[PDB]
Amino acid sequence: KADPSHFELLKVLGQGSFGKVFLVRKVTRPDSGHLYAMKVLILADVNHPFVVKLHYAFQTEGKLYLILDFLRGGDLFTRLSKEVMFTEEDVKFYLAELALGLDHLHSLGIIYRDLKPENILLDEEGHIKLTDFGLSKEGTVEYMAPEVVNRQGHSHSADWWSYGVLMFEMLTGSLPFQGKDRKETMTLILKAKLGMPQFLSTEAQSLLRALFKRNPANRLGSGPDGAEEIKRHVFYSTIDWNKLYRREIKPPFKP
Ligand SMILES: Nc1ncnc2c1ncn2[C@@H]1O[C@H](COP(=O)(O)OP(=O)(O)CP(=O)(O)O)[C@@H](O)[C@H]1O
Ligand SMILES: [Mg+2]
Repeated sequence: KADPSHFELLKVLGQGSFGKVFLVRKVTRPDSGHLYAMKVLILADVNHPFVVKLHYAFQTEGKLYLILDFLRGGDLFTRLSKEVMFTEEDVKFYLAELALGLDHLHSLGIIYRDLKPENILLDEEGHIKLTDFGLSKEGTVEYMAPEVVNRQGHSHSADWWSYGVLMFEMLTGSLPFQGKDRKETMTLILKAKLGMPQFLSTEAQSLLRALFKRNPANRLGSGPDGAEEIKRHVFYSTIDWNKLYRREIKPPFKP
């Protein structure tokens, strides 16, 4: 049965505001030799095509180990940093898959508080995998929804706002609301004052305005059909969700 000695450390992939992550290799059968991402430290075991998979979970005194998929494709922030902005084609694909994974987490009563390009990883194929979720009861200020800035609540709706921020950042290379310091940024989010860059298609602009509604109740995704509201938006017209789910759609970018 399970034990940290069953995994040899290869490299310290990194560390966040909630632990450290290592690239490990299991030395015990039946998956001996297999590479995994080990995190050392709230529902953590989710099964979905676009949500990172938890393979093992054990507690070594003082800390809890989490063995997850090792995603080789890096993160969206890193790729954004290099490309400075994605084409709408690429954005539509990444956001479509994120929509499915996000809606699924929601069904499980999970709020994706830390939604941002940094937490969206790509596998060797190019399909995304959401990571660092699991919070049911609760960061990067630029991605905070207005009801969250004003501590007026934090529901599934807040995730759709953040989803809109991610779309804007991937399409323009810039954040929609940002000031000189955290305080100015929070104040800018509250006004929900937004200039639409002119190179954005009318479909993209429409989806963005629907997502950036100050009131969580009028924001796209706030029922009745919930997530279906967004999946049925004209921006995703050319998207076949069935095949997307089956990872049938060929990703724009490959690593
Ligand atoms: N399953 C996985 N496969 C490959 N890399 C992973 C991974 N889980 C995390 N990482 C990577 O590990 C390093 C740090 O992850 P980490 O979760 O601590 O911070 P982050 O950059 O993702 C900020 P945050 O703390 O907000 O999540 C990052 O380079 C991240 O891309
Ligand atoms: Mg992460």
